[PDB]
Amino acid sequence: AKVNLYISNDAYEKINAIIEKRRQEGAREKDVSFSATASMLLELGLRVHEA
Amino acid sequence: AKVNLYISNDAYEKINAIIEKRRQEGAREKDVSFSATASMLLELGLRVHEAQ
Amino acid sequence: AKVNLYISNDAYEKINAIIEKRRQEGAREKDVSFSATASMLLELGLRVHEAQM
Amino acid sequence: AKVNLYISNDAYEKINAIIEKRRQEGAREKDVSFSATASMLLELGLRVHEAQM
Repeated sequence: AKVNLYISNDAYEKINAIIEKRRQEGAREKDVSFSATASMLLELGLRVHEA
Repeated sequence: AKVNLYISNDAYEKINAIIEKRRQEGAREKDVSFSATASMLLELGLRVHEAQ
Repeated sequence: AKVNLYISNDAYEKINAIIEKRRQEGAREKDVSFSATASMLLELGLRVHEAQM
Repeated sequence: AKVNLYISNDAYEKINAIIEKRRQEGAREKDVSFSATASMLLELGLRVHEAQM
């Protein structure tokens, strides 16, 4: 399914910092993405909520 | 910022179940939103990621 | 399964503070059990860790 | 501080699998013991619980 999220300025910067950190640790620019990262964080939120 | 995201059928269903539970607990449909629910779950997930 | 564990003083104090908060919210019995709360936290940490696997 | 926890058979099993996956991903024997992992998951769960707040 395709959904619109609306996130804070803070969350936007933090997700960008996650990606920058992965790159510094060796990920190629094309191997990481804002949207893949946001998916991973959405999944973490769902897991925590279900618990 | 708006983030348009493809999500799995699992997540879609799970977010829908959450909305449904809230409605069953008394929430008005007008104060309920897929987008709002998912957005808050992402903000939570970011805090959880920082906790790791 | 019953599990014996030594945790940090800081974690111990934090779990004690969670229980005292609940107590002030009118919680009783299992809702204020140290053991039961610690078990729920261990399960929570497990569900989280599983997301990266 | 010493704690006594009840955990489900399912939870207990999952901890073992963590142990195994670690010993296959840059870790050694004796280390990644059950307790160390359990304790790590409990303190994670505590930090996760502080994040829900």
